[PDB]
Amino acid sequence: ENDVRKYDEIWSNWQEVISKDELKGHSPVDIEYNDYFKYQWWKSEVNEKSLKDLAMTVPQGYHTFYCQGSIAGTPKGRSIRGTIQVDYDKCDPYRANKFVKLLFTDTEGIPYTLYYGGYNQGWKPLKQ
Amino acid sequence: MAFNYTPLTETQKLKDMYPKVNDIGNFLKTEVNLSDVKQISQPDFNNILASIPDSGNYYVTNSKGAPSGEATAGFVRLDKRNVNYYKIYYSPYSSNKMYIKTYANGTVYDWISFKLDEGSLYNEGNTLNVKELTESTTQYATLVNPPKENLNTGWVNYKESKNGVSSLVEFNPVNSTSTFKMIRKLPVQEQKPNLLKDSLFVYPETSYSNIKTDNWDTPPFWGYSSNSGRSGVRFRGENTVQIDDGSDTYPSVVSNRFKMGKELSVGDTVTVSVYAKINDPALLKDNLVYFELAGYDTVDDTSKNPYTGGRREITASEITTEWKKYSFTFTIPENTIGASGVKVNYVSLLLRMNCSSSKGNGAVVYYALPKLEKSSKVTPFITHENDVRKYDEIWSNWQEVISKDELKGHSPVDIEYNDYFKYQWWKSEVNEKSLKDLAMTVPQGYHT
Amino acid sequence: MAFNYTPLTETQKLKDMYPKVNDIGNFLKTEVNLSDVKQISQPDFNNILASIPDSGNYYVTNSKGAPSGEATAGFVRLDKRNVNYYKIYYSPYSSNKMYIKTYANGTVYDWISFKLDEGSLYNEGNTLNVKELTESTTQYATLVNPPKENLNTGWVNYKESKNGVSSLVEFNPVNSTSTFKMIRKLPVQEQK
Amino acid sequence: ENDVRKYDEIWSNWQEVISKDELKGHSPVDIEYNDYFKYQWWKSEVNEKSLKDLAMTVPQGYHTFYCQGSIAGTPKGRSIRGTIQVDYDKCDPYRANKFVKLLFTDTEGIPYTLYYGGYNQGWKPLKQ
Amino acid sequence: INFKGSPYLDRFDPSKDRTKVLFNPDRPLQQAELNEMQSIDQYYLK
Amino acid sequence: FYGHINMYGYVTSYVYNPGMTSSVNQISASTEGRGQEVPTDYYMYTSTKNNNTVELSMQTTSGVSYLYNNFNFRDYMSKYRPQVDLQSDEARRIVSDYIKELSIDYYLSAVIPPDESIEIKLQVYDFSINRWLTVSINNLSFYEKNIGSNIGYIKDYLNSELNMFTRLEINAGKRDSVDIKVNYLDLMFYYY
Repeated sequence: ENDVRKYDEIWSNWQEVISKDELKGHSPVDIEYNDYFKYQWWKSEVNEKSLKDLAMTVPQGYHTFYCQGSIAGTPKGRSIRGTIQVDYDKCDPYRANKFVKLLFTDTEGIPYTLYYGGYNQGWKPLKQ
Repeated sequence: MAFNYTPLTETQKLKDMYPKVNDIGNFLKTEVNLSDVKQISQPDFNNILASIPDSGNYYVTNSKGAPSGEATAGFVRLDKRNVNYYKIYYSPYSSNKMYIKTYANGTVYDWISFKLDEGSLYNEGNTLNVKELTESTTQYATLVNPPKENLNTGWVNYKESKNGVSSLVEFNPVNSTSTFKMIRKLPVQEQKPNLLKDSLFVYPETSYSNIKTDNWDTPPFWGYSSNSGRSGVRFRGENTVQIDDGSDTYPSVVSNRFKMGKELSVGDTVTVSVYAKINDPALLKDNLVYFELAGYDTVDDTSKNPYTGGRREITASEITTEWKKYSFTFTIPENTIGASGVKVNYVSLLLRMNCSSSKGNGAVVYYALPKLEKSSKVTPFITHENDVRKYDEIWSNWQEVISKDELKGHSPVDIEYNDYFKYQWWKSEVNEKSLKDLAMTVPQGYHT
Repeated sequence: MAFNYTPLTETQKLKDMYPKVNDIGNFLKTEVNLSDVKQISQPDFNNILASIPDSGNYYVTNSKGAPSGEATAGFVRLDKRNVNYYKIYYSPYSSNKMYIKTYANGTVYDWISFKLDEGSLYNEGNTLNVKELTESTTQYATLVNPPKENLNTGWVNYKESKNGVSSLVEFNPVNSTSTFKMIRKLPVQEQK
Repeated sequence: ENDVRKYDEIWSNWQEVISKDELKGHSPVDIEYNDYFKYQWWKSEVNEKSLKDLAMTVPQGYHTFYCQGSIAGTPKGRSIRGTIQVDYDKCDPYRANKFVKLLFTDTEGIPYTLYYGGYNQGWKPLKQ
Repeated sequence: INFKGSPYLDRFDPSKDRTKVLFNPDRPLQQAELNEMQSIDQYYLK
Repeated sequence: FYGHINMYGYVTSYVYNPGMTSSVNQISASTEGRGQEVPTDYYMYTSTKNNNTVELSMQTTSGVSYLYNNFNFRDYMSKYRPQVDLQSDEARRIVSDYIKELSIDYYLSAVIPPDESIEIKLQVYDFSINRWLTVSINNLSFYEKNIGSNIGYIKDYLNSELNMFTRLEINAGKRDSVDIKVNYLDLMFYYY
């Protein structure tokens, strides 16, 4: 009767169903625009943020991204394709420290990583 | 029948009063407060006043123009103001049902039945063909044509449009969380089969050499030249092919042959139809976009695909960036046309681009949903009945729709908990298991 | 009207009988087995006995207090037990509808129709606001307020709450592998 | 009435619900086939298409895949498992060019990258 | 009620002071005129 | 001279939609026993600027409905401008090339107060691609109003029969049926 995840055989639990906007929340890609990158960063659309600043904008979860090679901090001035993961320490965005991860590739097929760690440790720089 | 009285006088004798006392008495006896309702033979309900002129209650036989699905005999009432203003009430002998029709000054309100009070409960345990139901419904029922054979019983909701232009099925199996839907997109009509197996292009690709056979039993039924294949572009949800203007003079997607005397013959009329579009009308130049039945004297014939006359031709002004329906019908001739002249004994469908005029311009032409049929006209697209994927212009497929708990099965993150990790291992929460231990506990899928 | 009579006797001469024979046959010509139901002009359904005092079958013209959203001309049946107890049944000239109203010891059970089954089929091709007229409806209908401009025609199901607080709409376009749903969150009003 | 994000206090916005074939389009995994690879390939079933040629047909978005090691252009001839990322130029799949990126691992746990530029720039060299 | 509608047609004009009706002989007749005759009278009477 | 074809017209809340080859009457035979002819009042009072306004009812959903007005320019040549070439599909264009910027003018008023008001739109069926072209929009009260406009070169609206069909978005507010007042009917261009 008190259990933390119920079940019954005469009934069912309530099965939820959702809208495409709510799914466009959970999705790693823009499902309204032919599955494009969930984050796309062209130099005319970023309001003069660096690659590292653009990364701090992203919300908790996993998202695909693209970033243009004239934006500050990008490798060899090339554009990059990648993925970004974000969380807050114990899922508390009010009181807890943020973490961010990016894995991405330039235009030559070369692999790169960039990562952000909570509790004063902040930014840890670019790995090729 | 109405009465028709005229008075008597004091000087008249008893001999003069008897005829009138009888007229009154016979009228009362044969007309007034009858025990059974009168019986009426051969009434047309649309001209009922010819058989039932007077306002009263009746029983009818051998009638014409009764309601949809009801007996030619039953109880009838008539209420009438005059010949241009009246009401017919029909209750068939064999049912509690009651139907009404009303005439008003050169306008008619045709047959309809009153509804019977049945509380709130829904019917159950029926076995329904939702492609033949003529009536909308809601029930706990089994389906004759279920979306998957195991998903055959559950809650159903069917809707049918007032002239049969369309219908919609919704379905929720008891043994599933999922909703299903299916729509009759077109009115009930002729739709000849499609003779072309794999018109949604799901079998493996192959060389156009391997399709020099009349075998329609074993895939792959479509062969590919240089510069043709299955596209990464989809139309209306389904797969497509593309033809690319590369190094081949005649890049083609080519069907297996049809032997004359099997599905097709010389002197059979046939129809072929397709959707097509181009990446850019400025890149086609003097090339041609076309599809055709090519004709061959033997099943193995190494000739360069002789023309039968069975073709549709499309130009750089007449193709567009918008998907447009193209077709041809023809009579299968005795001999081929243009630059070969050979007999017709076998044929094949080719979806083509003619790159005689120019090559490598970067013209990409898509083709979708090809049909071949024995018909004087295009009839609506269908797959072949024994393709492992179906599509139809009269009906949708079944479409599955899922719950968030099933999506939380699929998803790389906990979608009910704000996209946080699908697994989260903390030292106080793993009963001292290592990373190599913990990782073995994770199920199939892609997880954060 | 009920017939009115007074019996003859053996001593009454032939001269006394012929008037009685005349009365009987006139009533049979004017009240009994009429081809057309008796017409009554400008009756009031709130007081119907003052224009239709007898049980029987009638056509009413130009009446008052007819059912809400109906014609004033149509067929009437009246069934009566006394001035405290009767039933009125009304069928408008311009439809197959039938309405009932029962009078009971000064209480009135007011007009409601017996429901026609319009088929289980549903009405089709009408073009709708999302904020439509005063009743729930299901239609294979078209939207002035679609989810997307090119999706405007298909199966619609509209619901309305008894106090006008909320409504629910489901839609399924003919040209789409999708469903759409909508809700009214506020009573409908002057919004600037 | 004309704004690019709509809201009303009197009515909800229209909630679109989609089918599982469309949702399978959007997912990184084959949700019709128990979360198995979003692409699977077997050599006998591929018309002598290489790994490059089967990477080219994949639609826009982000996906899991499997390729059998007898398929051509697989690294050192090993089967591979990994992830694939796809974009059309300016997001127009009906006229434009296609860009493809693979990050993947063979049967020994070794990580490799492979990349395809659109406008026939083609394959950038195999990196281990 | 309105007799300017069909068939009665009543094409009388009080604002013109249409003053008399001048009927024409042995005639297949638009009864259209006739409401309009009493209409001519009805303006000046009214 | 000027464009002058004046009295076809039609009413339905429902729809029909042809190719560029349907003639004047096809608004009637298509609309399923769910449409109406414009009457003798509309046919005759609206012929020129005057003061005996038409008033007519309009079948509607939640106030919305469609008023369709209609003429064929094959009548204009034959009955008014005899010299003009009639006999090819080019007639749509060549008549328009002569006509320049045609206007439709059409004066009406609503059956509501001088301050109470409604929302309405012009549509013309595009006789080049067969889509409903909404290119003027209006609001109204008890005051007389033109809801016609300049519609310009008619190459986009002459079908190859030389027929054209409009439809107008009739409105009433959140009310259960409607009535509308009309004064004029004129298809209007210059050439001299």
